[PDB]
Amino acid sequence: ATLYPFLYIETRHIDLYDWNPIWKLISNLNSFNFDDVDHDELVNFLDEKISSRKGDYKKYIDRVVSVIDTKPYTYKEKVINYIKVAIKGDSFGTNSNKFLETLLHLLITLTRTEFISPIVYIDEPEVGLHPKLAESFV
Amino acid sequence: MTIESIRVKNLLSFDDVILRDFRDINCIIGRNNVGKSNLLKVIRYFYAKLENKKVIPLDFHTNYNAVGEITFTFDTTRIKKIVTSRKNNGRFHKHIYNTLFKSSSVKLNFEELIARKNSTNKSFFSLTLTICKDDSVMWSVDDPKVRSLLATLYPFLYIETRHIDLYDWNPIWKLISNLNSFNFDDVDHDELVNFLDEKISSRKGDYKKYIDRVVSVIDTKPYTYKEKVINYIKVAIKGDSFGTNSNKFLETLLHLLITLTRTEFISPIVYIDEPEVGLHPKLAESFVSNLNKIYSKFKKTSELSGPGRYKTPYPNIFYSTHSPSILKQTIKLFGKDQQVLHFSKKKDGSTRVNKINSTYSDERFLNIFSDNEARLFFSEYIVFVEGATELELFRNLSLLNLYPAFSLADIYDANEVILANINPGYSKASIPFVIIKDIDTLIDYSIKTEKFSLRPLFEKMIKELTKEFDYYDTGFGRVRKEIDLFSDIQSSTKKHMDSGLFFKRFSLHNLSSRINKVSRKLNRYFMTTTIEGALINEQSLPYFFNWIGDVILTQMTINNPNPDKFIEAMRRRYNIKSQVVPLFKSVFCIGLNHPVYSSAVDKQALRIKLSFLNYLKRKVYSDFNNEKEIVLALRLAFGGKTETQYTLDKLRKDGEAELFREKIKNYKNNELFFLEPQMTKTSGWVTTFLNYTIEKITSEESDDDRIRQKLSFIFPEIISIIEQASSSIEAEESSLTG
Amino acid sequence: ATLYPFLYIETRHIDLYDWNPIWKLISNLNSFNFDDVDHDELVNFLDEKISSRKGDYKKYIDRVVSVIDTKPYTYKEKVINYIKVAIKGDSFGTNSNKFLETLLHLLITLTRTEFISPIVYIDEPEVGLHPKLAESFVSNLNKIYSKFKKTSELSGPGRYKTPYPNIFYSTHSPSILKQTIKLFGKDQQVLHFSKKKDGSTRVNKINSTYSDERFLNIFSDNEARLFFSEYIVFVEGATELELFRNLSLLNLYPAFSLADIYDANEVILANINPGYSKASIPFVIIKD
Amino acid sequence: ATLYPFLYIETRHIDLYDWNPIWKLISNLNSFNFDDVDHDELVNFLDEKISSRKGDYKKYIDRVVSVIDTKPYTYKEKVINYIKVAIKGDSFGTNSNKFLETLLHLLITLTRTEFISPIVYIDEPEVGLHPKLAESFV
Amino acid sequence: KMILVDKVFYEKILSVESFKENIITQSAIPKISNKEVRLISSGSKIFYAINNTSPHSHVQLRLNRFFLSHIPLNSAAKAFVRGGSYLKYLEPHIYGSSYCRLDISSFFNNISFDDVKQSLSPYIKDEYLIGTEQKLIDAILNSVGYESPIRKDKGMIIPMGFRTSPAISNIVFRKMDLLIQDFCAKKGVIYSRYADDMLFSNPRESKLLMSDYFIDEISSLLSIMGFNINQSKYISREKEISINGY
DNA sequence: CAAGACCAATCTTTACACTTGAGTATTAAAGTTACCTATAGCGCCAAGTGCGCAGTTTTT
DNA sequence: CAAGACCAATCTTTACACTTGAGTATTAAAGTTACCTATAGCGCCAAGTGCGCAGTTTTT
DNA sequence: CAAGACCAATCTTTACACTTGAGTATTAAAGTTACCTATAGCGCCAAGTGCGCAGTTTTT
Repeated sequence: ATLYPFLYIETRHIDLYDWNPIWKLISNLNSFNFDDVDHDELVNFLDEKISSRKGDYKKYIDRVVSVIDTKPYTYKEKVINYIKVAIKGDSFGTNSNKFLETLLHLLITLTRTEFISPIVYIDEPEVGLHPKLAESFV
Repeated sequence: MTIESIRVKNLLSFDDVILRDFRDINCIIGRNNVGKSNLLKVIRYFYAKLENKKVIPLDFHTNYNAVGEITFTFDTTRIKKIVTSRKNNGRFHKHIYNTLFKSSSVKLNFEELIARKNSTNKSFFSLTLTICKDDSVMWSVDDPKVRSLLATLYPFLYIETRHIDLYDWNPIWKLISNLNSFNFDDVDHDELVNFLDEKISSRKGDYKKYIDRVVSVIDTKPYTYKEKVINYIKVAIKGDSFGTNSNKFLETLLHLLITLTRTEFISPIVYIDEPEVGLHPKLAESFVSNLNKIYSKFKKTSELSGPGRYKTPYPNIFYSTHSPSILKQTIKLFGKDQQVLHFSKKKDGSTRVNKINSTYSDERFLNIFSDNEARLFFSEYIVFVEGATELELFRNLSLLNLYPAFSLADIYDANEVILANINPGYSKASIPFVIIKDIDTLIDYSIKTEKFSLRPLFEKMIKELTKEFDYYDTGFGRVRKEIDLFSDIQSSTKKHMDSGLFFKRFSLHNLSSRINKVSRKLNRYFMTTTIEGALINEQSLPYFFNWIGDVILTQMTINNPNPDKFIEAMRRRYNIKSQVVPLFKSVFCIGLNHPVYSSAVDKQALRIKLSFLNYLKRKVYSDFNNEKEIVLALRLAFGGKTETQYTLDKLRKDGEAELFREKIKNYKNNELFFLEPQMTKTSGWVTTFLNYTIEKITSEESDDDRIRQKLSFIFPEIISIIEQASSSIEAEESSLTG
Repeated sequence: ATLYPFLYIETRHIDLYDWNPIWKLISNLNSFNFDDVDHDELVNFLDEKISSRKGDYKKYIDRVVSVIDTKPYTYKEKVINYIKVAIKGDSFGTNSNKFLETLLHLLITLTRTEFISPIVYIDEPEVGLHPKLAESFVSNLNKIYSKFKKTSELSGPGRYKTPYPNIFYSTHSPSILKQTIKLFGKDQQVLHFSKKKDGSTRVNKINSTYSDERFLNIFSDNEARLFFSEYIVFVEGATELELFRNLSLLNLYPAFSLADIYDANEVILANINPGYSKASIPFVIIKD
Repeated sequence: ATLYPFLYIETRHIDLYDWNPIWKLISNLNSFNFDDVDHDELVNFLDEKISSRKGDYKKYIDRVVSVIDTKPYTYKEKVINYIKVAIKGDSFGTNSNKFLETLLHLLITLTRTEFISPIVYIDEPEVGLHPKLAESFV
Repeated sequence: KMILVDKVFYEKILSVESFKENIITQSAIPKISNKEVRLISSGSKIFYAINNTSPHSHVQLRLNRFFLSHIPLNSAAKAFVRGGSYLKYLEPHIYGSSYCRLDISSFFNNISFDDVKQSLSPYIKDEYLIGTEQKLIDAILNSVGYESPIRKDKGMIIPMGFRTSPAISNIVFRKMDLLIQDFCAKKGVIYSRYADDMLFSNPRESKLLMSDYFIDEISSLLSIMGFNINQSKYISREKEISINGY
């Protein structure tokens, strides 16, 4: 299952505001080993840096954490946070076309360095598309 | 404070409603959606129009007006104290002054400016939204900057628990990123991206090369500031992920708000819709307890001081509940800092809002506050009483079956202090109620001096009713005449008969009628005789005797494991005629379990029972001269009072009615030995009495109206009270639902 | 499955405009055999009658049918059409209460002539209800239950001895429980769900039947609250309640804050206590 | 509004099991005046006829009505009940095509006798259709 | 539900015994004659007082109690209305920064009886009370109306001091209340009225209430039903106003 | 004598190493694990309150 | 003197008539409406309980 | 003569400063803005292809 993942994209019921599959895909495709990088070490490291005063951001976050009861971070959540924080943007008929096109671009670009070869099944890619738009998508 | 007042005129179900005196916790109770959801809709619409959102206008209550108005008064005293000071020369304080407080201080002169500064003043900002007949909207302040700034300073957060999303926590981030004011704008997102990718990179650039490849692949919108801050916070947090799930969601929401607002001057208003939905009662009580713990742990007063305690004003919390547990815990824990709002319906169907007194100066009442007391806040109609016997009577299932109107009235026993600090009159609440009390609480009769003396509560009632001693003339003269007669009650002396058991000429019923007529305006009804005196009346004596027959014929058993030899032996030893009393004492006894006896034993027991019944009837009709003496003896034997309002213990201590007392003692020790355990006030003889009586009369007649007529004849006074209460209930139900 | 149907009513996610379960219930409960009545014969019969001119309605309907491609009518659809056409009305917080109350009324009334005895499970009947509304819901259910009840005393046309459907409902409100106990007497059962040592579920039966009619009458919200208690401290006087409920004292001992203190007389303790009720709600009786 | 009604049919979000617009359309299009036919007279009439024993069906329905609290029947509900009871059937990619085709057939057939001339707007009729299916629809 | 008085309503609840003879004998109920009306003089004003012994007084009082009190009104009318008061008439203007006060000249004398009939017609059934001679609405108007012997030119007149004159004035003026309220609200001005005294307040910073345009527009609106503005009592001020002491 | 079917956990989830795009002989560190428990009627000892460690049936 | 802006309901929703497909002078029946109310402090009468019908301010 | 009603943008969204919890005289930096445009028939010039800069009606 890991080596040959299956990704199914339905265009009719596609969600132009729910991009969770994008993150679930990118965090898995390129194999970065963040397990060796301790989340304790990472938290101390990040709060060392992003703090306006060393600790001030840490005091604020510690107050929040004492207030908020949070589950332990899963590794996939960690990697998704990493990537989309480092990216210069989290947000993003033609909207569905852009969703699908960026999906395919991400897959093809990211799979070049990995030995994981996913299988992607698209259901009616042309739904709600002008004919020239479908031709341009291909 | 945060919001001084909210006023709605001619919108939805509101005719002209003004809400003010907002406390730290505001509990909204009443009949469902009689204006609760309408008030929520009004507030949501006002705050949506504040931020220039295109939302549909609200409907008019009546189309005979051209416009409907919503007026919000914001309390900007603290913000004025914030900005007018010299130290805070920041850009935000300067903008706040130029927007909210200028154009109101410019007009002032030097003297009035000094007077406003030096005095302990309170500053207000009133904003009115008017909806015209053609859907247009007009503001009393035409500057959109003012509206946006007011929206920022006093944000509105609405939490619905029914449709809450246990996996969508976006409001949490939208709340935390806004509440604590960190200025990440000065920190360049270009500088931040270079900075973060400098650090988190395994090799300086490797993470950057990967992210650059991604960015070249993915077409992304520019990051919004709120998205930036949310990313910041939840990355730095050690965790993004998180019935009881909804409770945890709400509790963490409130914890985040209360903790984070301490350092800011932004004072949000949070409205919760049914916080207790899907919660075990203990879970709701624990939710309120956790909220109060968070509230008080961050509270600084003249006593509690130190690092970690702030004097910042707390956010205003409304929550609309339907459960007595939430309300009970709020009242118990928050003391003087909460407010209870009651929503009802006017004559013309419009919504009516009242404030119910939930603050008690008696700490004992606060501690003893329980679920039953907090239930009365949801009552449609209250019948306050004085003893457990009243609760036994007015809650009788068989009796309330025949009177469905009275089934909507809650009967609660209230002590004088409890009634003093709970009653709706002192709480100025529109939950109609009647205080049922005996006439003995006003006048006490002395047989030795043959004189009435006045109780202090009667003097208090006179003082409350004599408000015309300080005012002009109108048609109240008859009330003054009645009060004069009440005054003359003191000096009058009245003679008694039979050593102080009956009144020669006087009818206490007339005085009771006069008292009830005078005091109906004070919502107190004075019953002529006690409940146990009302059940034992001359008209119901046959059925009472029938009841005794029942407790002899069916509720009695034989006190021996061998009925045959036992009944034969005591038939032999004790004569049926000359020794019926000891024979019945030895043979029969009251017992819940009725073991099966033989045919001969059953026949012998039946014959002895019939003989004893005939003997008891003969002796009852013989020893007592008249039926009135029988009624009086039965009333006293159960703890009642005479026409002179005297108990058996009172007579024993004083020493009057020796002959009657000895006769009653003889009857209880010889003939009524089996009914002695049921002679107590708490024995529950009322329930058995009423159940047997109603079942018997239902056997007698098969018509509901006729059965109500027979019950009215049998118990004129209790049924009169029930019928008056039912008529008032229907009148006030038409006041609400009609 | 046919003889003992199971009906589940959820009040939180109830649909105030989707009444399909009502029809699926009524068409099944009372056994009318419309199969013998031909749908061909019925169509000819109905179009014979309702026609303004004999055929005019039939011509219009025939044109429609030639236009519309329809599946053959199922029997349940036939019966639902029958019933709600013959009824004088198809359309109908308080809305959910009315939905549930009419559901129970339909079940209890219709099951009297049939040998089908359904089992109905209600999930949080009191959700979104004013306490008086929940009490009135239980009162209406009991009125429907007893009005159709025939015993050695109540007899006549309109009273049946048919067994009633079994009603489960899971509640979190003391009002529902108090009204049930007060109104149903010996005909109800209270089930308590807890957790074992190993985490498994444990089910117990709490005694809710009282032989003392006075206790049934005086039964109030406070007494019915004890059924939800984690731990009970039965006491004897008001002074004990004053002490053990002191807010300042319970501030320093958060563990004791989960125990409910209730004053119980000897008779009340005799007919309420968990030991005689064999219930796993731990309690302590404090006496001098 | 009455003389020139507007009907909007969206095929993407079409509901293959909700046919309420069909009834709302047919009950309105052909002008039958059932107001002159009393619903009291109609109820007595129908329960006179469909009763196995005259009254038996009526007794059952009266018991139901005493049990069920019903709103008064609206005229449109009355007409819909009439029509789909008299019809020999209430129930009915290709499913959406059949929905749309029967909609158009009903409109064109029923409007011939009336002076009401509706305007019908269809949003992407070909969505989820094989090309031959769309050609056959036209 | 809108109130509707019909023949049975008049016979049972309203007439009771005051006009039993006129209703059993099928004789027309007559006008309020000059014998039943006394004329008091208060300054330049003349007040009309009806004798209590006349049946007209009884039917008028019961008309106030049971019929006129049920017809809906406009919320800007704060006078002679259940729960209205002068303080409630002044209250909505605390939010205003400029104030204007206008008066209507001879409010009750200028109320045309035709307007009264048109206003009360929808709330009274269109029946014949007495055979085919007199209508129910005309009989009720006979109860409420009067002809002043001083001024016979106007015929039917609503006089001050009667039982029913204030409420009838409010009902007939509800039309102008609605019109003026709509105009002022579209201009952003808070408007309220107590009898004939109209108070407007502008909360914004503007000279609208001081211009002649506002007076011209209010006069134009009042002209629809024939009223006039008393120019001697017209007041306009900024930042404070002393209205009759308040 | 003689045999196919020889528990379910054991902490869990993720994941390239070498010199930046192709590659012909065998698991694991790490973040969280992530929190557990002495001693229940009997005996010792202060010496009668408080603390420490002579059944049935079934397998047989 | 003189005028544009002259309430909102009034029961509501639906709808062909004439001889079966086209047509050149003016609303309505009907199902539901769909349910309403006498008489509130004062006077008459049984004769002191119970039943029937001499203010302020503002407009003025 | 004389006046209420004196556009809509102008980049946009967010936001405390001072010494860590209370405070009595007046906006803004910053990230993104975030991307724009010369010159349309006529004249100059290579010399007839290619490059650079004598209407109607209405207001009047």
